[PDB]
Amino acid sequence: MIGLTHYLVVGAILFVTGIFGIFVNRKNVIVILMSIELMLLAVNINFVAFSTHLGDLAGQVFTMFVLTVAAAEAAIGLAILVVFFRNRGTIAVEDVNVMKG
Amino acid sequence: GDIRKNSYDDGSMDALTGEQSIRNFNINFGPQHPAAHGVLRMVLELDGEIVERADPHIGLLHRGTEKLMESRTYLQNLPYLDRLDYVAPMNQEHAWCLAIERLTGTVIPRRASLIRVLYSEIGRILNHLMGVTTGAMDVGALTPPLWGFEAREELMIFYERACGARLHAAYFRPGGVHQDLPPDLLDDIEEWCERFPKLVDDLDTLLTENRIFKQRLVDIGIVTEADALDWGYTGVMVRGSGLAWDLRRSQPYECYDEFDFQIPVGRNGDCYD
Amino acid sequence: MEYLLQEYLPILVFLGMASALAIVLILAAAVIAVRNPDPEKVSAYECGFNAFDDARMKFDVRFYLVSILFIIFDLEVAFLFPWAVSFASLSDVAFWGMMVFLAVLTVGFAYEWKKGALEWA
Amino acid sequence: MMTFAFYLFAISACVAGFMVVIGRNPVHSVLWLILAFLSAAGLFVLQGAEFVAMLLVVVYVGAVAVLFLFVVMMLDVDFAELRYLPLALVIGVVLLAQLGIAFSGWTPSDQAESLRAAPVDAAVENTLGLGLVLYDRYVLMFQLAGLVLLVAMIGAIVLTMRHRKDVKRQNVLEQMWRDPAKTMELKDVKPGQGL
Amino acid sequence: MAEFWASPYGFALSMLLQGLAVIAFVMGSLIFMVYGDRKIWAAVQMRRGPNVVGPWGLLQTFADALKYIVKEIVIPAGADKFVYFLAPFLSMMLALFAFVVIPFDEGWVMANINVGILFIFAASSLEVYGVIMGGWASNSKYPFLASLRSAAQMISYEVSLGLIIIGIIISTGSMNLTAIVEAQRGDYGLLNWYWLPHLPMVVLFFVSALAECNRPPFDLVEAESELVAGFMTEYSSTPYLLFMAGEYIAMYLMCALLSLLFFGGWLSPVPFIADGWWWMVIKMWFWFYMFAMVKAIVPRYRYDQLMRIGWKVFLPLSLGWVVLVAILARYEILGGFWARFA
Amino acid sequence: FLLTTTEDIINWARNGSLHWMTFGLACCAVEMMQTSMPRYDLERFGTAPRASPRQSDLMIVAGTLTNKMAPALRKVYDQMPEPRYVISMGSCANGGGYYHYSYSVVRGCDRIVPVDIYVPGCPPTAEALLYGILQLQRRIRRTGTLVR
Amino acid sequence: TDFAQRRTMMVDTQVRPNEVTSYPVIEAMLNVPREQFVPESRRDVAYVGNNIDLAPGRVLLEPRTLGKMMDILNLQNGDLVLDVGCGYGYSAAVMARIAEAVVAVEEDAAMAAEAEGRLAAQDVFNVAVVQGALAEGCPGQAPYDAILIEGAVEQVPEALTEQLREGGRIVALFREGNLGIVRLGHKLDGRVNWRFAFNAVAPLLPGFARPRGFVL
Ligand code: SF4
Ligand SMILES: [Ca+2]
Repeated sequence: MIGLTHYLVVGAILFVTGIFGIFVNRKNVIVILMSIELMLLAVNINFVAFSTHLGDLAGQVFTMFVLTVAAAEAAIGLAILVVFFRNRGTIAVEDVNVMKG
Repeated sequence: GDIRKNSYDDGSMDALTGEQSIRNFNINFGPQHPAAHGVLRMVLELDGEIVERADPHIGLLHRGTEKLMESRTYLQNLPYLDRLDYVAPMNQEHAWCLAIERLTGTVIPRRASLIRVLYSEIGRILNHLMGVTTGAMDVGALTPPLWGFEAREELMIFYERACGARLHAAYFRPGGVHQDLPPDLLDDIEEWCERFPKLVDDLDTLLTENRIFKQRLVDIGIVTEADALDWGYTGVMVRGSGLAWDLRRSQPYECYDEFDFQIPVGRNGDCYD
Repeated sequence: MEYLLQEYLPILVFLGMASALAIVLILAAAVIAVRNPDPEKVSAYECGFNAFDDARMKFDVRFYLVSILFIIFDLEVAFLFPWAVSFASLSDVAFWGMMVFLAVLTVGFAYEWKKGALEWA
Repeated sequence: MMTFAFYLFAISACVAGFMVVIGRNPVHSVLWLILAFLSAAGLFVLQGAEFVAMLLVVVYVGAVAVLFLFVVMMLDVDFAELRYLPLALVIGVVLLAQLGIAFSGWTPSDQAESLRAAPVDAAVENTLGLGLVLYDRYVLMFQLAGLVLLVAMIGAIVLTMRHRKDVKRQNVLEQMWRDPAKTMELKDVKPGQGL
Repeated sequence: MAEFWASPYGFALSMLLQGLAVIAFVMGSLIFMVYGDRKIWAAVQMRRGPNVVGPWGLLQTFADALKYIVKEIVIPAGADKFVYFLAPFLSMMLALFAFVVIPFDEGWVMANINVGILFIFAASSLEVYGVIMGGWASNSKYPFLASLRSAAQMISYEVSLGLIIIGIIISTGSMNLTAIVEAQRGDYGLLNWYWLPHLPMVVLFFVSALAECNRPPFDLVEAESELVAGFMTEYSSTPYLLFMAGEYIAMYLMCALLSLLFFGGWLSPVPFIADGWWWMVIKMWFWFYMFAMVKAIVPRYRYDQLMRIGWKVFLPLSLGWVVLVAILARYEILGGFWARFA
Repeated sequence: FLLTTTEDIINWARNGSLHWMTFGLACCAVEMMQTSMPRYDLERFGTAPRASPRQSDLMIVAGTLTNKMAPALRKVYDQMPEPRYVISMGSCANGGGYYHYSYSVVRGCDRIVPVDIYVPGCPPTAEALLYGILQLQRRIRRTGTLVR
Repeated sequence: TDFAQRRTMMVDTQVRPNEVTSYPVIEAMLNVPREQFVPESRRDVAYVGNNIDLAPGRVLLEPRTLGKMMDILNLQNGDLVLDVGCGYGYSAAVMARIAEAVVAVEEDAAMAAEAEGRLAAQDVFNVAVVQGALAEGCPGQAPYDAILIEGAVEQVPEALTEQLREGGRIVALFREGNLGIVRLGHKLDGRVNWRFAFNAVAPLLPGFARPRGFVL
């Protein structure tokens, strides 16, 4: 029998996977952008799961706005990555390192 | 005249553009390529599909014609001319005959002169039908070649009825033309001429004012008078730029003086003109 | 839920069926046709001459900016589908709120167009 | 069965998500990512949130394709041969375990039912239900979302826009205005006459 | 048999039989679509087209299909082998899969879902991945160039595709495909169909459909004269057959959508003839005939010029139409000519 | 019987769907093109052009094969999946023709690829080529198997 | 003269299209000035697609021949290479940018001395020019990972192929009348096994002819 806990567990796994992708990636900033999308997908699973099991539409409304910000974030994330690639010639995570101390 | 290092309107210089270009996008365009005419190996350097360098490799159809000609008599060499610009073979035969006739100081009969003009203009239509309608096929129009090559088929039959060959006539000879035309052939050429403008209208209706056709040709390949003189341009390559140069008028040969025709010229010197 | 069973289970069933049909068609030649590979046959095609390189090099995408704007415009249109479905029940605020939303969209679109962002780099 | 449908989508999403972040091939990551979004859409349908299930696929099919464009635009020069992973896996496992313990005892507040702003109606289809609240009760958020999207439009253009000034360009409307009657004309060239 | 058809098994067999009916119709029509496509070009081209393989060439597609089944599969040495075989599979599978929600008559639909329009959009757009992944996975330059053009094509026709049909949803009040057809029922035959109140969007949808199907004037991912065969250059035998099958199935889906959204689906153009699946099929094949005629008469755009059409022509026009239709529907101008909802 | 009638079906499908690579070298290609034009309409036999060798069953060597071109012709032939058939069209491809004694010409395309049919002429007429293609179909019917 | 443009054009049109894919070779040929390694009288024709004559019977090989010759040797960063008949040292300079070190053997004291001067003037330091007979090689610094012979041969003497490491590669242009075949050899179990690589022509090196006497 599938209850709320089943969906929350899936959400937690995707969320930790997406967080994990950010702080283990070294070679590509686009894959970090993919991990951020995994992290936000996990959030929507929570909101949809809570919404349907409570019988409330707010969580589904919240999901639509999370998608809006996810789209805006991807657009800006790719734009910032474009200007970095032009200035550095690479998009490796290990190359975003000039400033330190 | 070198765009390999990209130049941007904001003056930006990318880090990679600074490095020396060792790993470029080079592609073999031909020989086995529908737009390459079978024997063109053009090496293209592309930058986001912008052509930055084009390096035609030719000779894939070099057959040593000029060497082979040195061990043959003048008559034995006449068929070699057919096979150079083989879309319109008798037009190429004409230069060989004219050169021999000039050196030998020979005058060809009047009827042979008229026949040479007749079949030279058949060749011009044979070529322009091929050029225009396969050019349309190069920009994606499937139908124009089918209509045009039906008219070519009829003209190739006029070739065969004059000499017995549809393409490589070997019909113009030093001293005139090999054989006289049957009277019924002249009737059929006249009948074909009455229909032909209708096909030209149909091709014009399909293509000339089509917006897609215009967007594929207008302002493409612009040639100025100065460009024409850089590269030895002749024919439509100069007339499209507005230079009313045509050897049939500027340096008349055969009996073209007594014919009535006009020279079309373009104003913009692009693919559309 | 009945709606799930009556309407969505057939989608899942047909997804498997269409997949089986496509897979069987690939396996038909894999099992019947003669296989005779050799180094020249399996080399990359570049019109009769060897390729200069493979297709794993950087390539400038001159429509990159339009593709970023494609992502944004995708979300804008998404907000219209629930509005269009609910059109009969919309209140005055719900109706004119969308008009304001679409007006803000058009200001962004007019900014892109005037800037030149719709012309390829 | 619902149990089979859940685990098909649940295992597909979780496995796909893992493959996105640990795989070495960025194009393979792109294809794993779209599988994760499709699997999550399957879960959304099972719960009766069909509109956001379908909206999610529509949005991320296009968005993931754009990601593929940037992967090949900025493809690394070492594709053929493309850390503290042990410690990282330990912190990830610890975080996942903590979340699992918190979800073991999950129970909503006893007031949660009475506080619902948009209670779901069995007789109303999901898309109609969302449309009844999205544009009236949440109208302020709806308008702010439009500005969030506008900021992305301005930012992307501000940050990146540039045009090559060394390539040949055509104005399409000027191409379509070219009059054949004006651009070509016949000339009466007399014999012997050059330019 | 009553004791049977009510069980899980009789329920399971019913779905499988319904699924075979869709595959039979779509694949059976594929025999005559490829034939009919070629016959139409030939007729416009003063020639016959296939006329020897079977009577009047009617068995030509069987010969073509069989030829590929006994043709060798060549796998490029440098290709990404899993993605190489996934690309043709997705191309054919997803195009066929979209037909699960297509209704052909009253109650003749495998899945009657509330979001049928969005599901169509989801499945058709995911089908493009077959072209993008097929070109890239081959690992050769011509398929690689076509792969980028395919991504460009998606960005060109999808930005306004949703807006083009939003008007029909406003008038109907539903995304259910059957509901859209019922909204076009009335006492004036074809004058109740949506082609009339949404005449501009019929043109915009048809053109967008051509681009979505990689059909001329938007056959840019193959583009023989520029790219040899585009994304299919390195594909042979049945994997290549699947790409062609998917191209025609996707075309057939657009013919269904054109007829459902704008020409009343299975409704009769005249009151005195009955409604039924025959009207749906007649309209589908008229629109296929339009697909074939266009291929015979138009040249090819540059793919940057296709993007101009989508963003600077279709996007402003479709957006303007949605606003106009909303005002006309909101105020019931012309007595609800644009407001068909109850 | 089963196997002979199976081969007959295979030979029927292969003859009725004989796709040829878009490959023309010289003035034999002009007549090859006329064979596909309305007067003859080669495609009405199911014999349609294909731009890519991966989708081609038939190569028509239509024109002179030079030494510089010979490796390119061999390569695209090697990239045809099997079965693959070759028609030699015209004197140059058949034996070198008018350029037989040249320093830069292959004296017959059968020095590079195996040939199934030779079509004589310089050029063969569009009808002569159509006859040659139908002789290839007779050859396949006579000797065709699953291998070729 | 803008020799840089001529050098780039030579690589683009004479090396890249001739199945030379090794980017180390393309990088090296884009950087080593060919005109600095030809006699002064040949400086303006340094980038022509033909063999340059250095001395009677000796040439600087055509760019296509050298590009393909180096591309198939497949030189590694840790390789020690024997370049037989280095002439003025152009080939040694190109290989020096890829291999660890090069031993360049030249037989004409005039060219050997010029090779040292020109190699130094280009700041090439992993190339040693050793003066002596070409057919002998340089057995003092053997074994070598790769051997490049820069002129046509009829036979490669055993003494020369013994200086090749097991698993080493030797590339030589063989002459059979008017026909020239570049072959690539691999040392296996002590025997060098030769295979066809491509067709190219050059004059015969002195000392590599075959024994040809009376035949009835
Ligand atoms: S055989 Fe004759 S017609 Fe054919 S290519 Fe050779 S010269 Fe031209
Ligand atoms: Ca550049």
